[PDB]
Amino acid sequence: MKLAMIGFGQAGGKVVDKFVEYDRERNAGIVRAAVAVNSAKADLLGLKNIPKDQRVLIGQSRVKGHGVGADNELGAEIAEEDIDEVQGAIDSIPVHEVDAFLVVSGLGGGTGSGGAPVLAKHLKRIYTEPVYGLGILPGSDEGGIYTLNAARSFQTFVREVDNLLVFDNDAWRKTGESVQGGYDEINEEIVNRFGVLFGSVVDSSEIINTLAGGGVSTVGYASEGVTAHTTNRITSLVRKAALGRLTLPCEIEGAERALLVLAGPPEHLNRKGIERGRKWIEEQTGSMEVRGGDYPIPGAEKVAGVILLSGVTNVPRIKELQQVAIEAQD
Ligand SMILES: Nc1nc2c(ncn2[C@@H]2O[C@H](COP(=O)(O)OP(=O)(O)O)[C@@H](O)[C@H]2O)c(=O)[nH]1
Repeated sequence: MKLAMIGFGQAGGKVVDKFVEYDRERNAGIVRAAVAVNSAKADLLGLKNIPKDQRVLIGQSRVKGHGVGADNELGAEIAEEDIDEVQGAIDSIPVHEVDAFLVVSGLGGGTGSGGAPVLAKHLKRIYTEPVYGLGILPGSDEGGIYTLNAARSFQTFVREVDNLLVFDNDAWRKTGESVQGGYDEINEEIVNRFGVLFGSVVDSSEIINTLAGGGVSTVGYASEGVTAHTTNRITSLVRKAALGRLTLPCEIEGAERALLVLAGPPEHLNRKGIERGRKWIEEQTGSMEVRGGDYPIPGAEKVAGVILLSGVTNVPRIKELQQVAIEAQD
């Protein structure tokens, strides 16, 4: 699937940057365009893979290149005031050549938290391709203000995209490590999962149709190196992905639609594993629709299974954020 990726804020920027590197290393053809938007000048300079002409500094009149800290209200205001700066950069993207936009951002801060939903709304207003969000939730160790920002940002972001894919840092914390060291490993985990998803063969239509019901999505993932053997290995990965740690933890029962993706060398893929996998996923989810296919990749030394679950509900983490936002209103 061909994406226009826009990273918003420091986290969104680093994730999109890594996505570009991943896509390039594997010749995956995923990141057709990459743009980074920030109010902190130093953050944009630190990027490695996003073209300098696609790094947009906004809010100069308000924060003079110094960021908005964790003031997401100000983040939303600068995104609204300076949306034409962002559009300036987007105008260089060959939009006719993309299947969808993806707006990537941490929700706990200020620039991305406030600006990502503003951008998503702007994009849906002028383009007709789907606009998805990838929202990254904060660690519970960061502090109450970051949780509150995320709660408020989530409420708005989910309403402005066609679907909000979620990755929760709190479920993926790396304990013994430095903050930045933790983010480097987390960003690898993020890109390996969504990179496999966006990479009979699964086409973009199947992804778009899986996401079309809107709301929140979560991704399961398992991988391993290296006819019954093939089938059983596949069904095992499917189980490991469904029961393993999700990008956003939740009960998978009640998901609206599911998509199974198997990626690997053709000789270690077959139809039977995928068909059994789809039935098993339906048993575990009760999903309305369960699609499944593969990404044949010659020369690959790993097989990876990804399950995309769209329209998940009764998610404790989401119910927490809603409660957090509601209390702060009152
Ligand atoms: N996965 C990931 N999350 C990050 C990273 N950096 C920051 N975060 C998370 O993103 C939130 C916003 O931080 P940041 O993007 O720097 O703030 P912003 O630039 O004001 O939007 C933080 O509260 C963290 O939860 C990163 O490199 N990777």
